Order: sequence, then C-alpha cells, then structure tokens
Amino acid sequence: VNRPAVGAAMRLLRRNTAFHREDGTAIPDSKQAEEKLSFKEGDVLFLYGSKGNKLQQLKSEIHKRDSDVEIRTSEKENKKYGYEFVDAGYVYTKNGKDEIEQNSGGKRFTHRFGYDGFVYYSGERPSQSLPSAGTVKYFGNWQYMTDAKRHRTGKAVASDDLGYITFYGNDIGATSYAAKDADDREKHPAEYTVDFDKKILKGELIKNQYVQKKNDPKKPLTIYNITADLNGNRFTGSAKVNTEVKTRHADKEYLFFHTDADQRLEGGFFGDNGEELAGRFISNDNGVFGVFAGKQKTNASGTNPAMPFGKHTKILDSLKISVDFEVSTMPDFGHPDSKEKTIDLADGRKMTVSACCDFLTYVKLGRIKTERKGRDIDLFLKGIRTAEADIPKTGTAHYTGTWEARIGEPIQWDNKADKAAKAEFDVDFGNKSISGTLTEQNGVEPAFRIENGVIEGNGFHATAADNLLVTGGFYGPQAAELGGTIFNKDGKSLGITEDIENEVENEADVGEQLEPEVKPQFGVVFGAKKDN
Amino acid sequence: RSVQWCAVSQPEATKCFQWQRNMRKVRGPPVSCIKRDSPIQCIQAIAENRADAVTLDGGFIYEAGLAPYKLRPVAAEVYGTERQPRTHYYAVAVVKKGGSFQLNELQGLKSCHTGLRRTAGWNVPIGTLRPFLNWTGPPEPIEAAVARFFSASCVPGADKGQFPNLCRLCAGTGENKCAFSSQEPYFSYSGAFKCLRDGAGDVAFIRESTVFEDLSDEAERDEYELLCPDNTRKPVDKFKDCHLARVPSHAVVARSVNGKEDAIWNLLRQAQEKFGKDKSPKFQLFGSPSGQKDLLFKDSAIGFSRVPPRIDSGLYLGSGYFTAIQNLRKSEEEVAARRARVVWCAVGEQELRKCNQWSGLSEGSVTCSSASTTEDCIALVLKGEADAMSLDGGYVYTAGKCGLVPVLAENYKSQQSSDPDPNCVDRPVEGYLAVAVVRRSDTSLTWNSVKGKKSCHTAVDRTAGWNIPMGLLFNQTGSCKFDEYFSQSCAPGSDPRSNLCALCIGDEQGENKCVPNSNERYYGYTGAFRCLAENAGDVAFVKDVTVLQNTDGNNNEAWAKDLKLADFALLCLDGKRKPVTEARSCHLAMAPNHAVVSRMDKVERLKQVLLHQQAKFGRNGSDCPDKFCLFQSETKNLLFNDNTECLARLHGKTTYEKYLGPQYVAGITNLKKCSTSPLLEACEFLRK
Ligand SMILES: [Fe+3]
Repeated sequence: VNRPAVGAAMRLLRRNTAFHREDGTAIPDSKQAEEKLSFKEGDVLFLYGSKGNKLQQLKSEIHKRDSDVEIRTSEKENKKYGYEFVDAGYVYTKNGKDEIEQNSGGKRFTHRFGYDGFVYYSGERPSQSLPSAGTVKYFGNWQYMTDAKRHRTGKAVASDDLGYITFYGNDIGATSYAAKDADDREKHPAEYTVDFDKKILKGELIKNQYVQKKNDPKKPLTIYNITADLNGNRFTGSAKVNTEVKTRHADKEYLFFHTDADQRLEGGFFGDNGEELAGRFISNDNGVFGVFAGKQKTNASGTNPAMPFGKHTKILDSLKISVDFEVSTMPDFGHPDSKEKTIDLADGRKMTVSACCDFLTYVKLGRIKTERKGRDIDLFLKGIRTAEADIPKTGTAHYTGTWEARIGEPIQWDNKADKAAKAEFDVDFGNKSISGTLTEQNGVEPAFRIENGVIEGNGFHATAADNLLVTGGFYGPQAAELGGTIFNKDGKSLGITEDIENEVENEADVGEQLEPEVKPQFGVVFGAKKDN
Repeated sequence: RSVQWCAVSQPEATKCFQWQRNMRKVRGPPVSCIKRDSPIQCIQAIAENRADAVTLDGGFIYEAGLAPYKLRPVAAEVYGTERQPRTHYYAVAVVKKGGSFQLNELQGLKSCHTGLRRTAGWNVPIGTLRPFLNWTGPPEPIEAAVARFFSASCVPGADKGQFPNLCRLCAGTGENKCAFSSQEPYFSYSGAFKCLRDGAGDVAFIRESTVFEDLSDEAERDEYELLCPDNTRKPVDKFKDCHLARVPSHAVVARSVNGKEDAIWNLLRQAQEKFGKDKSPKFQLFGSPSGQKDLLFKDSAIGFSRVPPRIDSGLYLGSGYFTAIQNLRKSEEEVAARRARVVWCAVGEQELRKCNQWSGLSEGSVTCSSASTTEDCIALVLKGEADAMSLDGGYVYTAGKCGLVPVLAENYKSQQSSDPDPNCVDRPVEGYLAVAVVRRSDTSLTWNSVKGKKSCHTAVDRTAGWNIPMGLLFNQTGSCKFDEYFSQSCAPGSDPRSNLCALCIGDEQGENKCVPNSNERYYGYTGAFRCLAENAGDVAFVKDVTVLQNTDGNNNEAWAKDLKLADFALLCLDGKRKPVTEARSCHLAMAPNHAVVSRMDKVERLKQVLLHQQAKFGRNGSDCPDKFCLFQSETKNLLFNDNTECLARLHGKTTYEKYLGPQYVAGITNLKKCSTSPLLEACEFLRK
C-alpha cells in the first residue's frame, strides 16, 4: 500500500442503508445490510498526466455515475496556501439521486445515498534530490476521508454535532471539506520540519479549533504527527495522533482519528528543488485515508551540498527525447529501471524493446521502442546519482559500459556500432581527469576528439570541427559509475537544457533555451561502470 | 414585432384575414395566419417556432402542454355579460324532448360527441360514464374498442379506418365522413347539437351556452332539456344544478420561453377595448358569418383576463379536471393506487433524503417528491404531484389563499409542558410566542432603537420572522419600504442583491445566500439565532424556545457551545428588557402554528397515513431510536420542526380564515398591500 506514484484519490464510502431483506424481511434484528465499512486497497485510484487531467479523470468518473449533477471543487480554499505544483484537495457532489433497488413484492433491498466524491493528492516533478544542510520548514494543508460506520458513539446523536453537515459521518464517509467547526476561514493547516543530517522529516498536522465571535486568535490543535524516513525522492514512515486528543477530546476527535499508520505513510517531495511536498496514508484499521501537501516558505535559503535541482545542481535525471527531433526531461521516480521484450509499455501499446547487457543496473540508458503526434523511436537516459558513502575521490577508475547513438529520422546505429558496446573511460579520482573513447566510426581519432573532462566543484564537462562540448554525470557507488550525453548534435544537442542560442528558456513554442554553437548532425548517450 | 397566428379552419380562415386587414386599415401589426388542417399541427408549429398563438379547449391544452413542446397559456377568455364576467364555462348533455333516458342508461343509444379529447365532447363525458364501459385497457384504447357501449355514435376527428361506429352518424358525405374539419356537418356544439335536432341520435354532449345561442324561437326550449348527473333531468336554464364539469375556458397559448405574455396580451388588450362586445362594425373579435359557430376563436364572449406569469398548463387546468384528464388513460387497478399513495413534498435536498429514508421504511405507502422552495412545493401540491406538506402560519395564509386546506399542525410543546403527554394528538394547538431577543452586552438599545441598526430575523413571510415585527414597525412608521428600516439585515428568502441580504453567510463554500432552504446557515430559527450570537446584528426576532435550546451547547456544535442564557434578554413594546425565562410577559406577540397543508382530494386518506405512521413508527411510541426518527433526530428541523412533540387534531379550522385568527389575517392583509407575492396574485386569478 506504499507503492508511490504521481497522484492518488480515494472515493467516498457509500454505505448500504436499505433495511428490508434482499428477498425476505428486514435483516432480522433491526439493522441495515452493511452496518460498517472500512476501506480496501483496490481503491487508490492512481492518476497520470497534467493536474487538470487528473482532476478531470475524477470529474469524468462522477459524470459516468450521473451527468446532471454539479461538482463542488476544492479551489475555493486552496488558494489560501498558494500551492504551485502539489495539491491535496477534494471533489464531491451532493446533487445525487440516491440508488434504490426494490423487490417484486414492493420491498426494497438496496439504498445508497447520492453524495459522491473523492479526496485526492497530486504532485508534479518528484524531487530527484533534496536540500542537504540544515533544516527546512514547509507550510501547507491536508484533507482526509474516514470510514462510514453507523453509531460512532452508541447513541445515534445527530451527525451535525460531531463536526460535519448532516448525513456525513454516520451514513456516508465522514470527510473533511464537509467539516464545519474550525476557524471557518482556514480549517486544516500543517507544518513540516525536515532535517537531512539524519535524513528525517518531522511534521505537525493541525486542525484549527473554533472561535465563538469571529475575531479572536485561533486555537490550533495538532491532530496528526508525522515521522518520516527519507529515501531520495520519496519517504516512508508513520502518521500517528498525539495524546492531547486521547486525553481531552475523547468524544469529538478521538472518535475518527484513533489508530496510527505504521510504515503506512508514504510521500514525495515535489518540485525539482524539494520545495513542495505531497503524501498520503491510511490508518492501520483502514479507517482514515488522508492525503496532505505543503510548500516552502518561499524564502528559500540554498543548501551547501546542492542536491535539489531548480537553482542548485542536479543529481539524478530521467531524460527522454520527445515525439518525432528534440529532447526533454520526464519527471524522475529516482528508480534505476530490456532486450527484445515484446510486451506492453505504459505508453499505450506493445513495447518491442531492445536494451542489451545488464551487468550494470544502477544507471540505465539506450533504446525504448513500442509498436501497435506518434511515437516512433525512443532514446532514454535514466541515471541515479552516486551514493555519497561508498568510495571517495581518492583512487583510479576504468569505466566500461553501455553506448547508444542516434541521429534523427535517417538510419541510426546501436551499441555495437563501436564494434562493441564499450563507451570506454579512464579517469583518476584524485585528479578528476575523465577521458576516453566514444567511437563515431572506428576508434578514437575517427571520432569526436575532445578529452580532459575535469570536474570543477559540482559542475563538470566530461568529454571522451573545433571547440566541442560533452556532458555527463555520476552514478552507482560514490563516483564509481559515469555517463551522460554528447552536447553536440545539431544547433541544439542532447542532455541538459538545449544549446539553441539562448534566446528564451521555453517561454514560447520555439525552444531557444541555451548557448549557441555550430551545426553537425550526430548524437550519442553513454554510460559505464567501474572495473578493477 | 410581426405577431403571427395559427389557423385550423382554413376554409373559415376569414376571422383571421379580417383581423390583420381591418387592423392594418387602422395601422396594422404584420400579422398572418399559418394554416393547417388539424390543431395538433398548430401546437407543433408554435413549439417549432412557426406560430405564436392558437386557443385550445381543455383536452387540447393538456396535449399541447406535456413534453416535448411545453406550451403555456397567457389569456383566459371571459364568458358572460359585460357586467358579470366569468371564465368557468360548463359542459352539459342535451337530450330529446322527453327521451325518458337518464345518463346512467346509454347502452346502444345514438350519441353525438363534439370532438376527440375535448372537455364537453370526449374527456368529461367518457370519465362520467367510464364505470360502464368496463375496458381492461392496456391494449384496446377507449375510442370504440370499448365504445361499443353505444351502437350508433358520431365523434368527428376520429380515425375512420380503425373503428366502424365512430363516424356512422357523422354524415360527412365522402372522405370527410369522419373528419376533424370545418366541413363536418356535425362537428362543433352546433353540429353535435343538430345531431340531436335532426333526431338522428339523442344525447348531444355540448356546452351550456348553445341551447340559448341557437334557439331564437323561445318556445322550442321546453322540449330540449339537459341530462343532469343527479339521476334526473331538470329544465335548461337551471344549469347551476345540472352541469357536468366546471371546466376552464379556451386559453390562448404561447411557448414556454419567449412565449410573450406581454406582446400578445398588449395587442389583445387593444383589440379587447376596440373590437370587443357591442362595438363598431369593423370586424369585432366575437361574431360569426352565419352558418358556423366559434369560428377558429370564440363567440358570444366578452373578453379575456390576463393569466399571471406564474400559471402553466398544469396549474391553469385546475386540479379536478387534471386528475380526470389523466386517470382515464391508465388502468383501473393502477389509478386506484394513486388514490392511496401520499406523495409527500419536501423542500431542498436534505429533507428530500430524510423523505427517501421514510419512503423506504414506509411500506410503499408514502413515496416522496421534492422541490426547492415552499412556493414551488405549493406549485406541486396544486397540480397533483404531491398531496401534502407542512409550513409556518404566514405560509398557511399564502397557501390557503391559493385553494388548499390545513390538515394537521405541528403541535409545539407550549411553555406549559410540565410532563410527557400521551394524548398529544388531541390537545388543540396553542400557537407560538414570538420574541425579540438581544444581547445585554450593549445596553443602550431600547424599543425605539430598532431602526437603522444591524439586525437579523428568522425568515421571510413567516409569522415570527418577517411579519410580526415588520408589521408592528410599519404600523408605527407608515413607510412600507422595507430596506430603509435597517442598515444591514439577514432575512432569509428575500432578494440576494439588496441591502437586506447583506448580513447572511450561506453554506460551506459560501454560495447559497438567503436561499430559503436549509443551505443558508443563518436561515430558520437557529439560523437567525446564529447571525446574532456571532455578533453581526443587534436585535433578533425569533421564536422563544430557540434562545432556550441554544445554551448549554444544546446544539453541541461550535457556535452554540460556550454560550449562556444569562447573556441575552428580550425587547418589549415600551423599552424595558426583562429576563428571557418568562417571555409570557414581555414578548413581542403571539402567532399561529405551522400546519400540514394538502388538497380536498386525499384528505380522508391523510388521516389514515399520517395518523398511524407518526403516532406509531414515529418518535415516541413504537420504534425509532433506530429506524424512522422523523422529527428531532439525526437531523434537526427538517421536514418538520424539532419541537414537534406530536401531530395535531386541527378541529374544524379548515377554512384558514377560521384558523389563522381574524387578527393575523388582518395584519398580513395590511402588509401584503405594499408587497405582492409571485404566487398569491396568480392564485387570486385562479379564483375568478
Ligand atoms: Fe369548450
């Protein structure tokens, strides 16, 4: 239940409140059919695409139910937090004609109220890296959706008292947007203190209490504490209530939020700078599915080890050439991962892929293909940064590995175009002197002749008809694997933001990001592992 | 604009031309006729945006109304002398000289109807004699498959092919043997009256305004008579004891939207004053080139009243005649159910879903059908679609003066409770004691201190929220201008754009402002009493018990916790401010209850449902801690009110003028002399 992804959404929990038996009389002692409903785990409705497309998928599901109703969206609160990439919002509808199924003898056996909707969380560009030094503070909100029991106290008191508008909480899933005791302008905020010294994330999850006359300062009650353990882009961990609840409010809040979520809180930093935050969880009795999201204080003070891209230095990337040519970045799971696999791909139809030798699984690159605007040929570079603990910059490295060239529409070449998938590199750790051979026709001299790829600070230009340029990146154990792209393909190139004369950084439909150069026509992506 | 008209009698389409002709010789609007053979083509054309208006009788208005055309009348014609005008024509049954037959023995006799599905030829007569045809008709429609009853029969417009009888006596002499045309010698009241003057048959089924409209020799009356309902047959002109259906009158129609009540009513009023009864020889709009009658308009009729912007077909056609136009084309073991299903009408979603839960447990004996605001829940309980609801006194007025009755009334627990009373059914009602509560934090305010301040009351048009206070404030001021009174105010149910719905908040997202359903946070008793305590207005006018049930967290939610009853005190008429616990002394006034309004149809039946599925199944006495809970429950003041500790025994005050008390009717007649209401004026049209 912690296989993370780009966007989740739980659907409201409509409880079967039809007394009379299926074919009989009124399930014998006065009850309903389904007198409780906890959640399940075939319901996290993974999403994909643009945030608008995710929202529209939810919208279209509710529409598929019924088409006249109107959807009460979330926007009218979330502006209060000025989110930009990640949102933890809600959709619902209370214009629904309730489901009735009757028996021949007039009796009834199924009744589901019309209230239909989801709670959801959606993130963009998972954080391939994170701030490193010091601690950071995010602010942001959350949303939740509970189970749907029938007597949460044993007295059937009005479902207006304990929190929510009528019929929520007692005959459908108690939810959040339908909670109406808080500082009514701002119900559910929360704060996030992240410390990378221990690669940990603590957070407070707060439900504003109620002010009688709408003047006073708030009465924040923190409802859920968050202790999460980092793992690159993602983080696992535990959501659990504090004890103030269990002590004071054993009748109003200790009655939905009453079981921890052990190892069952997942989340991911979003924004390539680790500046926004998404997450979800489900309390271990499957009774409170809740999704949350926060955002930086906008006063971003940089980190000294610059891991998180977006005004710092990249660490790990997933680079994909777009449709039939140009290159782009596809948001990064942070995960490493294929020869003649003739099976389906997530792109829609049957991937017939050919990616060879797998004696190096840390960095990946090469060919993705898929047969039944269009999508003809696929070059990818999915490379994870080095674990900065294994082997420092004192030593010597001899890299052999994978290689793939492309040119565009004309007939292209493969890994064995060098007479062998070599992509050979020699470097000394203590000097950072990357050089080697990435053959174009045969050998080193009948290829692009640029060498001495020194690394200054973090930045680098490893290179292996004058004044050329090639870029790379670290993978595997600490400085133990290498690889990147030639920065000389066309006017534009492969790899980092395209060198297309630096006019506008994709501020239009032209793509004129970065510096100029001359126009050959040849591209290549390379990578390699260490040997000794 | 060019206003058209849709003829049906195109040979007699001369009371069409003459109109635009001798109106163009005056000035002329660009009128024209767009002729067809049958009226249904005209209903199509107007729905198809091809014509503006053609008058229809009863059955034809019904057929012209339902989907997918949705036609709406605008102008209800007037019948009678220019001194005493009415719009309720009658339908009667004329006979031979002696005849010796009564309406209950018409087996094989030779009839003369007036037109397929008309309320003096087909619908009223059939329905009158329907217990005699005995047709198990899911197949075999009425037309003759069971009008074998009569052997000989003439009914113009009938499908000649299908059945043999329905135009034998219709001497049409050719393909027009059966036609719905202007050349059927036995078509209108005059034709289906010559079908009795010629003695070819006996029973003519026609209006009451013909026996004197075509018998000029005032000696030939004493033989022709009127076939009465009451087992007998009385002389002609006593028809107010011998008529058969108080039908409505042919009422010019026009589209649902863009139907232009205004435009055609304008030109029609010009013509009503210019060419009306007893006027110039320039083609009066009531007359006939002799030989025919009612030529594609009406004749022997003075004028036509204007039908208000509220009336649409179901409302226009009455209730009796509408139930009768429907419950003939559905089987007798189906439309005897509808007379046992108490279709209840809620208001807005939340009590609709309370009502659905009810329907479920009901044993299929109480369904539900809802609406948006008590105005429209009335607009349903009228046209047949829901035979009950419950509403606060000022609404018993606005409804009873639309032609309904109060059935039972929410017998609130008056201050003298003192016990749980089991005979709560037959303890006659006591009204409620409406007060004006205020927060004694501010101590400056007195009785004279109500005008121009910030204040919010409980409802619009109800007795304790908008008509007992503002009535007395009008009686002192004289300026029945209602927004100038108070600077800012939250009265739920008014316009939302004024300076009178500025201090309301609405719903969660904050969109439903002042809407009179349960989605306007400051609506209803506890609603106004929220608006005050949250300190945005000063004086509240609400029922007393609410300031009693909103301390000690009696609403255990946010706003009603933390509050004390020693924090507010009442107003008076002098200026003092006493403590609330004894509002029996210094309140604002008395007022009448709410009550369950319904129709005269199904009122011995809503004493067999509500009387024993509330007294049982019903909050104190058989179940509901678990199943029904139809009162103060999981839900608060929905579909009833949460002091409804029983249901009543109204004890005679059916004629609301006997119920509301002669003083409050006086008050609200003084009030609604400055303020109209969307309903009341249309429904005062519907008693003319
Ligand atoms: Fe008529």
